[PDB]
Amino acid sequence: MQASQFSAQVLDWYDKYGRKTLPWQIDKTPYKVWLSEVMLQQTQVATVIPYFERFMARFPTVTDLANAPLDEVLHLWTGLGYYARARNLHKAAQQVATLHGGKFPETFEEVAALPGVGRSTAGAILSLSLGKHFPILDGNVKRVLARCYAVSGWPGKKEVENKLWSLSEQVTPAVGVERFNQAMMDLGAMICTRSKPKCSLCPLQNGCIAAANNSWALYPGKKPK
Amino acid sequence: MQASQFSAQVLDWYDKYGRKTLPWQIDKTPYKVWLSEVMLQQTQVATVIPYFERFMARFPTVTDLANAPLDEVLHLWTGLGYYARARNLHKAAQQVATLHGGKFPETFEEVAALPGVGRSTAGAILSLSLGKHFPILDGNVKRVLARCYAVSGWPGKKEVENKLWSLSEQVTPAVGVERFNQAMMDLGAMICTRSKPKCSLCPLQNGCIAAANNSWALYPGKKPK
Ligand code: SF4
Ligand code: SF4
Repeated sequence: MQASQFSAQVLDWYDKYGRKTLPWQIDKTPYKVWLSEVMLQQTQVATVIPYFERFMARFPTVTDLANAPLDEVLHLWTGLGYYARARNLHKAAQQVATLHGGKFPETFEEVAALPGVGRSTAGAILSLSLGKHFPILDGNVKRVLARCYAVSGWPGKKEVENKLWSLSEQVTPAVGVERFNQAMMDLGAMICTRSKPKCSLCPLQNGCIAAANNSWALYPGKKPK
Repeated sequence: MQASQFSAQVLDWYDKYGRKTLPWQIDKTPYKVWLSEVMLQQTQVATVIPYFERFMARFPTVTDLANAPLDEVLHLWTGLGYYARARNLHKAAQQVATLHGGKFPETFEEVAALPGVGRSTAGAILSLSLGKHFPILDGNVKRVLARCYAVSGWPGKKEVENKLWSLSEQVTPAVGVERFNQAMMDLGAMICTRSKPKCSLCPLQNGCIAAANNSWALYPGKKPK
């Protein structure tokens, strides 16, 4: 499957099966996408949705979040777990208020420099909210690409991570990047699941090596020892 | 648990756990709620969402739906199953165009007279879209009320159905009815499930007879024979 076929297939699927009615998909902005990405990274969507809504109501802009006392932020976070995310969230908001005039930055290096934001989260923020042409590589994406392309290694190894980023870059289009990147996360979350993926429901099933060999359990590699 | 406590508990739960970002909860109208109720009645939400979106895009108003050829309606329905719903949908749209000037009716008797719309669907349409004070009684609601109140009988029997409607009427508030009725369906769909309900996550657990006796399997009564 040529990379142009991969993204065409994924975009066609997203058109007919995607949903873009999550609250961080309505009236999308860099702030909303960042907030949602941080919440989602160690929490399931069903649980995040009411927290997202409460945070957007209490903190309509990144400057409101920055000016709030940290204890109020932690209190609103209560129940999401992994509170280093909340502490980095608040620091990042403060850095946006201080360094960027309260306007969430729209260029990659400035986004990636925020506390709590890595390369994938920065490309997610800018691709999903502004259609900028960046690939992503969260756990969902890693599982889809590692299965399709038979990446055996543990992504905790630098060369394996690098191989996965190269594959992501290869399949990520510029045209329709916001749809493609949302679709890849939705696929990884709902279809290409950690256990017993639903390959018959997958738009990649015709080219996926794991599907061909019923070998999804091999990919990605797990932590060796 | 007094009925005023029941609806207070449910409304408090909905406030903190509800989500009102489904596409038929945004910019709600009688048309949108009707369409979604018909689709949902024999189809799971995950499957309905892309169909709802396609129907709203193709048919922004009930008059567009009425003027479309039936074959196009059936073709767009393809995959939802239970196509008598689609045939009644189109007839109902035509009856709205013909009898009600293309304005989806906002009074109970006119709504309930539409093909495909019963007493519960009519109260759902008007309560959810306009805050009118009508109770509902779909399968989700029946399961929550029958468990809470130990209604042993099969709701296919008229007296049992009547008992369930009386209970629904008793707990349904006027203030906050749109939230209460959405919350009761969400509870029945996600928490008070047909199998192994999640009672520890349920706002009624402190007064529910089924929870008290771990006897949810008895309620509602199943079809005798
Ligand atoms: S075909 Fe199966 S293993 Fe391959 S990407 Fe799709 S869901 Fe995953
Ligand atoms: S407590 Fe359990 S059985 Fe009772 S209404 Fe709630 S989920 Fe259903």
